[PDB]
Amino acid sequence: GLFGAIAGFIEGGWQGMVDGWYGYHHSNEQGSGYAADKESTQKAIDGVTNKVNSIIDKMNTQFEAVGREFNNLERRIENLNKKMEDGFLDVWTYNAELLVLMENERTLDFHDSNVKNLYDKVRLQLRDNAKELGNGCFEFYHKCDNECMESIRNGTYNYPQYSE
Amino acid sequence: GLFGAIAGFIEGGWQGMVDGWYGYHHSNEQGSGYAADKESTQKAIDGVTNKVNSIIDKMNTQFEAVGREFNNLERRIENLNKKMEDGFLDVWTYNAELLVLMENERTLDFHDSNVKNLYDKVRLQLRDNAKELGNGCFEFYHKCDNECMESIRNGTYNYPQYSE
Amino acid sequence: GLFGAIAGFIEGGWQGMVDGWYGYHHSNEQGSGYAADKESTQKAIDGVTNKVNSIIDKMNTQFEAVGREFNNLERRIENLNKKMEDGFLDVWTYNAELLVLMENERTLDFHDSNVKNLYDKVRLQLRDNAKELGNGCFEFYHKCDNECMESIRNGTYNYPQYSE
Amino acid sequence: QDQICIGYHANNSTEQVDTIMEKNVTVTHAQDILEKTHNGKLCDLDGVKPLILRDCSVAGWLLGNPMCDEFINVPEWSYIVEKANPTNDLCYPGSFNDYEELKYLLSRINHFEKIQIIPKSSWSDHEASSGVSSACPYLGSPSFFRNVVWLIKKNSAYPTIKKSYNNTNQEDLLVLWGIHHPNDAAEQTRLYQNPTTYISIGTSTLNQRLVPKIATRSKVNGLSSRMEFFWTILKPNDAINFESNGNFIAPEYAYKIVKKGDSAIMKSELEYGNCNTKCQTPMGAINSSMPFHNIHPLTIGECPKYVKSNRLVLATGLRNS
Amino acid sequence: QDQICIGYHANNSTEQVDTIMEKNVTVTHAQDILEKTHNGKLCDLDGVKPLILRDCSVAGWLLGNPMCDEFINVPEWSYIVEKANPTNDLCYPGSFNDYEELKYLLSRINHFEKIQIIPKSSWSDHEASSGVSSACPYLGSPSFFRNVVWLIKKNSAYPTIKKSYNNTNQEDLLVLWGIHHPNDAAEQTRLYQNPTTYISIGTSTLNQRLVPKIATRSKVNGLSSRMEFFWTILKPNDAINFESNGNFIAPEYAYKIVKKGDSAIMKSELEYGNCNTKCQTPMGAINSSMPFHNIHPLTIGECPKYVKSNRLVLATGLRNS
Amino acid sequence: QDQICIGYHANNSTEQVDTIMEKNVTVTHAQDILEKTHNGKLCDLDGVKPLILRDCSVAGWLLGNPMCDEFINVPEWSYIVEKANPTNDLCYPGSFNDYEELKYLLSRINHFEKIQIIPKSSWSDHEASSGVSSACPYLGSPSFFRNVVWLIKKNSAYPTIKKSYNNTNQEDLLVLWGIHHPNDAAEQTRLYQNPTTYISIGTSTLNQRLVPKIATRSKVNGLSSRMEFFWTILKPNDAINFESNGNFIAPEYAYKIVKKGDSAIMKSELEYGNCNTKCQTPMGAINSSMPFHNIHPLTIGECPKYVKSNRLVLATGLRNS
Ligand SMILES: CC(=O)N[C@H]1[C@H]([C@H](O)[C@H](O)CO)O[C@@](O[C@@H]2[C@@H](O)[C@H](O)O[C@H](CO)[C@@H]2O)(C(=O)O)C[C@@H]1O
Ligand SMILES: CC(=O)N[C@H]1[C@H]([C@H](O)[C@H](O)CO)O[C@@](O[C@@H]2[C@@H](O)[C@H](O)O[C@H](CO)[C@@H]2O)(C(=O)O)C[C@@H]1O
Ligand SMILES: CC(=O)N[C@H]1[C@H]([C@H](O)[C@H](O)CO)O[C@@](O[C@@H]2[C@@H](O)[C@H](O)O[C@H](CO)[C@@H]2O)(C(=O)O)C[C@@H]1O
Ligand SMILES: *[C@@H]1O[C@H](CO)[C@@H](O)[C@H](O)[C@H]1NC(C)=O
Ligand SMILES: *[C@@H]1O[C@H](CO)[C@@H](O)[C@H](O)[C@H]1NC(C)=O
Ligand SMILES: *[C@@H]1O[C@H](CO)[C@@H](O)[C@H](O)[C@H]1NC(C)=O
Repeated sequence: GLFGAIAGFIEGGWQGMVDGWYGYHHSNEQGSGYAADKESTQKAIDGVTNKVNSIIDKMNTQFEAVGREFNNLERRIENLNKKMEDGFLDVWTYNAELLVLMENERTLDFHDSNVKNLYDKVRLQLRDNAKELGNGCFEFYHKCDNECMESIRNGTYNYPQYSE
Repeated sequence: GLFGAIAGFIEGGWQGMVDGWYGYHHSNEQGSGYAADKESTQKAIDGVTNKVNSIIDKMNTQFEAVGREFNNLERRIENLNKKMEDGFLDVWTYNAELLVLMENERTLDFHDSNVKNLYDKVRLQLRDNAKELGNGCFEFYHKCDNECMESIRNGTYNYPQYSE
Repeated sequence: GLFGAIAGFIEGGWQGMVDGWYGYHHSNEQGSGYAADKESTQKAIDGVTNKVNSIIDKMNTQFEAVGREFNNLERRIENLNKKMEDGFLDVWTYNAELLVLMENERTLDFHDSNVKNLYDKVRLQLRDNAKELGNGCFEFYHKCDNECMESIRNGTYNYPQYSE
Repeated sequence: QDQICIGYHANNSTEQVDTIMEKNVTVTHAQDILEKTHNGKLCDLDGVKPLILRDCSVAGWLLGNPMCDEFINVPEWSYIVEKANPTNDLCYPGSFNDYEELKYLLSRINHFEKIQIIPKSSWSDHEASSGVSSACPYLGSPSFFRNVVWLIKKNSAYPTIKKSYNNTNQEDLLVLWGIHHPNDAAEQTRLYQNPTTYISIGTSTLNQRLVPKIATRSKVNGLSSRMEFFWTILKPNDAINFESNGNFIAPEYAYKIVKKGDSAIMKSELEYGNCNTKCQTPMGAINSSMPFHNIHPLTIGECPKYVKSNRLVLATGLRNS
Repeated sequence: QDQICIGYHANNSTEQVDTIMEKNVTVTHAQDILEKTHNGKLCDLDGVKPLILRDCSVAGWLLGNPMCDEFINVPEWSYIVEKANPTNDLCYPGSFNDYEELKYLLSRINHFEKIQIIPKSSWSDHEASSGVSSACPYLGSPSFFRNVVWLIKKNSAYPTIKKSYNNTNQEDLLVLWGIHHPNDAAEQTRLYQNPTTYISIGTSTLNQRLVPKIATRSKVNGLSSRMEFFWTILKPNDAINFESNGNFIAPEYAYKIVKKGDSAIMKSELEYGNCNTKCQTPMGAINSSMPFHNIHPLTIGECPKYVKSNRLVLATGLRNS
Repeated sequence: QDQICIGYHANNSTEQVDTIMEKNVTVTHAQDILEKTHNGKLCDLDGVKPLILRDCSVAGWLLGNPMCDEFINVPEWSYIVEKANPTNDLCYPGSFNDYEELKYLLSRINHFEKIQIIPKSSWSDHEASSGVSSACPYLGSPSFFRNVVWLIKKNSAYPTIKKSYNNTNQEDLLVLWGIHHPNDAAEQTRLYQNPTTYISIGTSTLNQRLVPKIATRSKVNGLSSRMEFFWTILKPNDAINFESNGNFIAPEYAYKIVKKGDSAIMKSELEYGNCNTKCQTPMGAINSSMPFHNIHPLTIGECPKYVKSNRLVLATGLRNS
């Protein structure tokens, strides 16, 4: 966790969640369960899809290798030929491998980011009306019904409420 | 927002602020208004200026293309010539485009970083004496006059004060 | 500080700490002193060691330059030869310099990350039982003995305790 | 009382990927962008079928090795396959001028139309049917290249030849000819009477004059004699003029180039598969949407981009544990 | 009561830029680093003006095409402009040996000084004023190249020439000569009496012997005859020796190379603009501080670095909404 | 009461490194990955010692410049060192055909074994001991190349030579010969009687016929005469056949190639250091574990990867203040 969210303060991942990358599990009186944030999950889809097609597009004219043959007294330009074709094939092979390693890391950190920013979206609503447990969960100083939560997920959450 | 500050928890940007990249808006009894943090804004200027001139410097000897002509029975080395000059022009064109895309992202995230770190500079001063609103603002448990703020911006802020 | 920890909210570094990259200084009744987090410090060792050997491995077949000589009426292919060998040597020299600059930054930010995530590991334990000072330290609402701390560092810390 | 939690996906995928700082890191979803599979077959490229010389080189094909009749008349092709070491090359020993340059032209042609530009019948004052070797056997009997013709003396006489020829087609002609280099002075008179000879050849562009080199050489295919071949490209409306008094292996069939286009000469040991592809390498064909492959750098058709790695996997999901 | 807020800039700029993960992302400040504008003109490069052959090739210039007198005497140049397909090349048909290599030398020279090294007057025992064709017309009348001279027989006699020549300058000479290849034996005697001829030429380095190829060829510019040109570089203090008994197109003017330096041969259809630049491409000149351009890869002068993209914008500010 | 703090390392290292956004940034630990130090010496590469021609070129070595006896017999070598401008090249003026191609072969050989393939004694009907110049002096007395032999007439007679030679070794022979180009007809008869001569040479592959060019040339090393050298590679079990009636500089010693392998021709002014390395450049050797170096692009042995930078430092620790 570069952002410290994923495998950082939240422990594992939610096997149960089969609806998006990130979301919630709630533990209330009408029911329990999982939901996924369209806002953030959809934004991430758009993210990596754009990453992929820009990687593919960045290397779509690359280097073609035509066959030239040389005779017996042309070992110098034949070598020149060989080592230039080889040489290009090598820098393009490097570029692909390098670009991949980098974008992989920056992508993992991207998902991590999305988590910590979701956790902050909720935390920046329930300020007083819940306590930060420490493992990514909020315990309620009130009672929170299914419909209270729908107000939460879509982030319009009613703060006009006491505390103690 | 990779750091979740810009377009994350703060909503928009301050059209009114015409003095630096980041800063403050205050809503007190002697006046209201905007200021910009020399410390952080200046540090960012130094940032991207250095980025630009290192990008320019990293590609200042690149690949020149001299004209060679070949006759009619030299189609093999003429092709060799062509595809090597082309090929270089292509890897250098890739490098420029790639380097730009990456540095653009890492730069946007840089500004975001600077914001969240400013918000933390203030928050790490007003601990008790204000409440985090949620949209990047602090409501005061005391009265804060123009001069109280000058102590804030320059970050020497007097905590020796009650609370309730 | 991109993550705002190193040279951000913590001021300097701990000259006294000679055991790992990151850790603690405690100011209690049986003694005072420094410790370093095996968990995080060791994880960082594994980090940059892997970075180094992947940089070295990514450029281990590169471009060799064989000597070809040309005579007096072969100035065109001699130039072609020269500018291709030069040209490769230039893109590989760029790649090394570029890759280094990038990985240096991403590495500094890596260490910063590790700090802020350590600070969060502790903070997410001492919730009530300490106050955030502002310069990376926690003042205790109780008494914390050497053995209390060993519970802290290894992060199993007993919260079952009052507050006021 | 109630809590509410925030968390991410984990699942049952075993698929590691690599970053700059850590290897073999398991994740949820991962995309593969490297194609590592061919069909081990030589296919048609979009329905137009390759020229696969079998044990023939380009030289035996073009010149007419009598071991090369499979290719007397070759349809439009998409790309050509030559073996590393074709057995049927120059059956009468010698050389073929500017050979790699002509192979380079061939990589830019998809169709020849062989046409007869000087009939074997047209030779009134020389013999044109006794020009045959044991080094070029056709079914046991002494033969020789079909596309050129080895003229020799008749009635103890090689009167000097003047044959002109005007390309009146819309296409360039590939035209081949040669000179015979005897083993000794005795052979030279036995074959062409006149002790001292030449072959001059001119177009708009070509102005050569060849004299044969009589000389003792090691034996190849039984012979110390050599045959040396030359070629040219005749422009539409230009003429080629030949004048010689001996040692002249005259053309008989030439090639119209009726389809220039994108082609390749592939060195491969393989043989005709009986399939169709949009992308061919010399070790087999590729049917893949992948943007990369690591099969072989020489490639023809709509092709993934060659890369030397044996593993490229791109992370889509997140960390799994 | 009081609050205090923290926030960033937004403004009225519409300028999107691209990241690895999102396209067309609007921002506050943005810098452009790609230059996409030329002046469509051929300029002087820092006050020294180009050689623009107009409908001449290098060969017609250097050899003296009588359609090429604009360039009889050419000042120091900064770079040369040749059209794709110059109309005034070799007016008498033939070839120019090692031509692309000489064009390659030219890309490294900025100034020739033509000097007369063998006067047309100096030829006592041959005619040197009747060597002219209709294929090289000057104002309707049969002319010929100015820099070389087509010697022929006088009083039915071409006595063998021995002309030596010693380069006593501080500079290398470019020296050109040629051989004439007749159409037939009749032409050869009409022109030079002796049926069998040669031209030998030696320096410290060059040791050649040329024999003309008499032969029937297609007509070009009216002729089946050919002229073949050769060139050399004379080192300061070395001599060039010529001995011939016919078919010898002798030099008359040579070139001193008095300014080697950095140059280029540009293929362009354009003509002299009347301006000044520090960076020139063949489609126009560039005045720009930008570190990149996408105009054309062949370039001369203090130049932005060529790149194939049509858009490079670097983010300076932050996100705007 | 108690506090507890969290913090990081700082120390007494002064070592800055660079990022994309800031320069000269001091840190705790830093690793250097660029090697910038050589030993200024020419070493053995893993115990096998270089061939350092001193003031000899490859041509003087291979042909036997009598100023080049240091290298009459040269052991297996690891790589070759030639000076920029060796003083002992061709002492009798002329040229060496396909010279850079033969230097290219040499970069792929580690050992020759000189063997005598035609004894100077074996020449019964020509003189083989009077073929010597002042341009090739050995200890003041007129000498000549050792590996070839300049045959001339005997008893006013150069009967035509037919020498055949069959390579019965397991290795390719490098075989050198030449032709002598006289200054005038007088010289040609003085030396070889017959006014009109040739040298034909054939193998399985080579079919040449050389005629000498008599001609006046500038003086080099005192002479206007030239010597022109040719070489070939004899395949195991093939023969080389020579027939000539004058101007023939016959071979006497040839080279077996008994160790092909990886080598290089280094241009360097340096001389034998007396050391050992695993990696050599022409300005000295490198002993380093570093993955990069910036010394010189041409390199032989187990070598760090050349790079043009003068500074590459990789950050290991963190920021220090
Ligand atoms: C056109 C012709 O004369 N054909 C002959 C042929 C030629 O005369 C000869 O190759 C010169 O070009 O000679 C032939 O016969 C013999 C072969 O049967 C054998 O391989 O080698 C023999 C001695 O070297 C001899 O040449 C031939 O090559 O076919 C007979 C043919 O009619
Ligand atoms: C130097 C000389 O003799 N000049 C002749 C010229 C040559 O004799 C000829 O080109 C051989 O090199 O012949 C000239 O005249 C005729 C042309 O007027 C016409 O284009 O073609 C004719 C037949 O082919 C004929 O050659 C010429 O080319 O100018 C007359 C000139 O005096
Ligand atoms: C093999 C032979 O005849 N050697 C002669 C040599 C040749 O005849 C000549 O180089 C033709 O190849 O001529 C020699 O002598 C003179 C030199 O002493 C001097 O440098 O130049 C002289 C005039 O040009 C003359 O050639 C020689 O080069 O050694 C004498 C030698 O026996
Ligand atoms: C060939 O024939 C064409 C058409 O009949 C004619 O105009 C042309 O001049 C001829 N080409 C040559 C070079 O003889
Ligand atoms: C040319 O002239 C110079 C100076 O007069 C003289 O020394 C030199 O030897 C001559 N060059 C040749 C090659 O004849
Ligand atoms: C050379 O000698 C070998 C072995 O004695 C023999 O078989 C071979 O045919 C000869 N090579 C030539 C080309 O004469």
